[PDB]
Amino acid sequence: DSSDTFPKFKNPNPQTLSYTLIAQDAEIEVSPGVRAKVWTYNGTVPAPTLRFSEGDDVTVKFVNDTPYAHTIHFHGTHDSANDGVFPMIMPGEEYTYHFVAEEAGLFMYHCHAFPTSEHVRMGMFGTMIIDPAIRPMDPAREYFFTLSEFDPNNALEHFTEFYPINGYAGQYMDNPIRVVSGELTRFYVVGIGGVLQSPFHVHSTIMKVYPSGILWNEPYYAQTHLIGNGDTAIIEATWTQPGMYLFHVHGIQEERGSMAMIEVLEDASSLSDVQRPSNNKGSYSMVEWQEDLIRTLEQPQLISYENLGESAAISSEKVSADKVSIVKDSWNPEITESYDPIAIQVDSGTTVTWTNDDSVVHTVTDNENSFDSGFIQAGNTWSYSFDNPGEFDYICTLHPWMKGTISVN
Amino acid sequence: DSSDTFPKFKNPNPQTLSYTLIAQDAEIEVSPGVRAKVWTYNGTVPAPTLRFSEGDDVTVKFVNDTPYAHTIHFHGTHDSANDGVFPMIMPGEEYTYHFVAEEAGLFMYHCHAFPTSEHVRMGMFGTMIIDPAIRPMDPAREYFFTLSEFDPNNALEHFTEFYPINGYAGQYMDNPIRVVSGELTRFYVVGIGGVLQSPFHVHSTIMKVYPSGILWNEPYYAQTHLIGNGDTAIIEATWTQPGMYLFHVHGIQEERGSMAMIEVLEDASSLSDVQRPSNNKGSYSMVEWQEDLIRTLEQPQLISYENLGESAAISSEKVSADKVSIVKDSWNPEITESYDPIAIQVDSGTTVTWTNDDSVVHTVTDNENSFDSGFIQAGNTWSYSFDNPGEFDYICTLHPWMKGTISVN
Amino acid sequence: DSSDTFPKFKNPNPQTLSYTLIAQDAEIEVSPGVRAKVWTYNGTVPAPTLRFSEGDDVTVKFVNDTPYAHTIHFHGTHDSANDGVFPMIMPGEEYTYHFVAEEAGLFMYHCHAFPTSEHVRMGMFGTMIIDPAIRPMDPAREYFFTLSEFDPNNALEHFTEFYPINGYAGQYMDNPIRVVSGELTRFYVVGIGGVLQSPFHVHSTIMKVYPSGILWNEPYYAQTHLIGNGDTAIIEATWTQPGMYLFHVHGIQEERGSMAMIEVLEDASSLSDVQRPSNNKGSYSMVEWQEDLIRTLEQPQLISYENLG
Ligand SMILES: [Cu+2]
Ligand SMILES: [Cu+2]
Ligand SMILES: [Cu+2]
Ligand SMILES: [Cu+2]
Ligand SMILES: [Cu+2]
Ligand SMILES: [Cu+2]
Ligand SMILES: [Cu+2]
Ligand SMILES: [Cu+2]
Ligand SMILES: [Cu+2]
Ligand SMILES: [Cu+2]
Ligand SMILES: [Cu+2]
Ligand SMILES: [Cu+2]
Ligand SMILES: [Cu+2]
Ligand SMILES: [Cu+2]
Repeated sequence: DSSDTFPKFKNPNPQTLSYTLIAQDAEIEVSPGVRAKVWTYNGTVPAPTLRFSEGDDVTVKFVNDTPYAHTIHFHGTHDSANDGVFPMIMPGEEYTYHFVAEEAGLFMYHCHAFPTSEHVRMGMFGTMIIDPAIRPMDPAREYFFTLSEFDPNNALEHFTEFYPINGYAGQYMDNPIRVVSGELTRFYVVGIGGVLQSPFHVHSTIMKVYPSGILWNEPYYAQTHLIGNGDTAIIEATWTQPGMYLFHVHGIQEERGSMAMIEVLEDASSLSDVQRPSNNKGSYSMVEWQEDLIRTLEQPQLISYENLGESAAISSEKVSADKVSIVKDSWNPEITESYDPIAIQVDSGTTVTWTNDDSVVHTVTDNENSFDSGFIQAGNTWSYSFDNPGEFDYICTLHPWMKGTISVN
Repeated sequence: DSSDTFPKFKNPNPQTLSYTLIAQDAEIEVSPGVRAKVWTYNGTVPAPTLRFSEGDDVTVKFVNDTPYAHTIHFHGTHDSANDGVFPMIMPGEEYTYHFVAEEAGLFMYHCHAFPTSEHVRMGMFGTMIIDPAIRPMDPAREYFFTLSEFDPNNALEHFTEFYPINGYAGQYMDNPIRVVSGELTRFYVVGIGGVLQSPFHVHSTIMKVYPSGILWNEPYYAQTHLIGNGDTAIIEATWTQPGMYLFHVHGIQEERGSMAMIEVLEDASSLSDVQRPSNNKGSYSMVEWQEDLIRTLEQPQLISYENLGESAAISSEKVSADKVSIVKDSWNPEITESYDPIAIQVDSGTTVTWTNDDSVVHTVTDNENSFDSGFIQAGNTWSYSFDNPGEFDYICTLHPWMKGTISVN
Repeated sequence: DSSDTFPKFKNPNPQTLSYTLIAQDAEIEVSPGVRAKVWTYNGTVPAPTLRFSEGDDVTVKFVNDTPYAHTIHFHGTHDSANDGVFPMIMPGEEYTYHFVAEEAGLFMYHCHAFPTSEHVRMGMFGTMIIDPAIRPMDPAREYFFTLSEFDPNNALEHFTEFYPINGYAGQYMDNPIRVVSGELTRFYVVGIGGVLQSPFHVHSTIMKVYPSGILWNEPYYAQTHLIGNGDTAIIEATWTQPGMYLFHVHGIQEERGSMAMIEVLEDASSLSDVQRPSNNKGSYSMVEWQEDLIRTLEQPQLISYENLG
């Protein structure tokens, strides 16, 4: 078989679960003395760890409380309506994701609005642990770790100032990850950068690794395991000699917040009040301790907005033209007119042509919703013949500040 | 029946080995016409390949003959006292690492002083081959290769001028790696860069690869195998047609030193005097040939130091204050005022607070051992109440040139 | 022999096949409204996908129609005269690469003249599919994809302007990759950049992956599969619910043209005239549709030289 694989299995006792995740802007500490603006689910980076069992029925209420468009994209098997691309969730709006957990493993979830690197770099990612139904994982002390890239001064910097483990740079140096001599330990590790890959390395012991976080796989033994961005790994290890050790991504990341200290204790006694019974029956979850510490260190200051979705009326003078530019840098809200001419007039029967002069995809979408371009790729055009008189107000469904009008005579 | 693996096995005839490694500064040639300053073990980059068997008793006497702090961190299973993080080895001091080789495989050793990227970029890395005790690997001609990043003008540059195989860029273009038609060949490959990963590719044949250099694993077949930084791979291949071939990291690395010629010979006769009987019984090691050539090409000019004792901080003035800054960039020894103020005066009962205003971890540590901060992360603070009059000389255990004094009356 | 491996197997019915590839300089569209100079085999980037069966006697006639020296280096087993490092093929010249296909699997070919990274960056790379002799891969709809790095202003820029799938950035956004609900789909994916690696990710389903494109291996299951430069992967997936999904390299690549739409259809009938019977007996190749679209979008204009010596 394996004896170490967990084949896909029909859960005889599925449960029905629900979560509420809110897209929220905040100011958090990301390093000692470094406060930065972030885009979150529920106020921390990373977002909450979701944990349930293979076969469970899961519903996530998603609320957008920001002036950007956002989604939730979950890794793993589901259908198009629940894949987090279609539709974009607009400021002030809500969406319900729903799925039966089709397979066990370690997955992630993150925003899929455009440009996606910007939304992930600002903080919109989290961990999703799906426990196997055929049998529980071996009894272990369990921790989770996101590996990310963060720069407080330029979100999209190729090389970021920080490569935090769980959002706050260096947190596990002052607050070591505690393990118990001779006790199996399991790390749920999520790679979620955009540029460099992550060689995940732990000192002084050999890792057992499920590749891609998929429990159907035979695991393998590693001193270092390369986790690609958008991949995960379930890792088990045992330390047998009390003392201090390290784990870290192996590379320049380890000087920039991707390093953690491991404290090997002689027994589990000092942990009995901090650990929690795991959804893997017989295991000991430290995830609650971790998320408590993430919130303590980050000290989030939530930002609340009034009149989300409301915007002034276009009052620009109408131009007789059949060609419209989608303006360069429109993915920045600071560009106050995103189409040019923002208001056009044409005769009945006229084909109007939009050119995307930005470097990011945009759309042209009637909100009375009589026409819709879909994605218009950077540099490409989209055309439509207007055969019905009236005024049509249109938007970009990716960037809610983006609007225009066309008057057909 | 998984007869392609080498199970962990209690060696019935362990040997006792003792090695001596000395941290030594040097200038070496790293490419034709390019001399550069390096930090070494025993005068070459890479450091000497250590090779022994699973279960052997291994002692490594380490001597620091430089004005920096250094360690040796070994990959593989050992305890905290032998993990090469605690303690730092100060200038002119020595430490005896000792461990029983707990598992077979291909490992690595390198300095773990801080920032580690700088010590590895400067050249403090080597290879450690631990041969299986259950049975020898298949008889083969054996070579080792480190894949590193080196820039002679800015050690920490993201994209380095060179990506040498075994330290000296392009050495195997003029000195081909010789293999024998029909004879199994085994490459011990170590990935030890810090920024980019290494897709290791050999021409004209398909490799058998033990992932992560762990012989407990079933191997797999690859045309290219991605080696993460801090990871290794044991690779086996057989060329059957005499003539000239190539191997290299597949990427921009290949034009910057990461390319090697392979000469497939009709028979082994011309290698009989350079090869050596391998610690894998029945195999033929070419490692000695490689390390002779590394030294011949690098032409190391070593720098010895005899007086590396600590001595006290040098200051012209003393300030009556109870706050001290750990100054930005003090991890560079050119910055001469590492603590500000260097020398302070306080009354007994005063609590002194240090703030790490650098981007690197630092410590504040008495030369005796009255007080010690441990790691102080960038932007964090550490305080100590001095209740008894006296004179105190403190340093950073990570960066020995950082020195200050405290006068308590 | 695991039911999912394809061991080496002497083809009982080998064929002798031949291709002609011409090094040609060209101007192509690499993105909407972006024309760039490229170095190609046969006028497009990527070069033609070569496909044959394990055990076949393969001959590739390489003709150099540029003022620069070029080669073709194939991944896989062959001898030194057929390895594309020596000799250089000079302008005007022809060189016949010849080999028996020794291993099934997914390989690549590309120029190996100095500096190789520059030649690959300029476009001189393609895909080589070698179908297994022991038995066909499972019946599936088949597509190929190269993952590359392209900058029209500085061929050796570290971070390139584009990271296209099959050469033209974003083409599968306007022309989705069509799959059929419940039908096995197989992706032949080639990693051929030079700086960053490629975490290949498909929305809404779990990948069955043959590491390194080598069919001797037992496959494994992945949500994302890291493909190193110079490596390949054979990937199988099934989508059961109709609608639109995505796949892409997971990273900054996906903002720069590494992005494709997957349209899951309930019936195949609109694909009947587009698909071709595969060299994997029982499968349906969409490779020809892909290469028609590449040429349609790139609109190549050759740079024809007179001297060549
Ligand atoms: Cu978002
Ligand atoms: Cu280590
Ligand atoms: Cu993702
Ligand atoms: Cu380390
Ligand atoms: Cu838009
Ligand atoms: Cu050092
Ligand atoms: Cu090759
Ligand atoms: Cu290491
Ligand atoms: Cu090559
Ligand atoms: Cu220091
Ligand atoms: Cu070429
Ligand atoms: Cu996804
Ligand atoms: Cu290649
Ligand atoms: Cu996606």
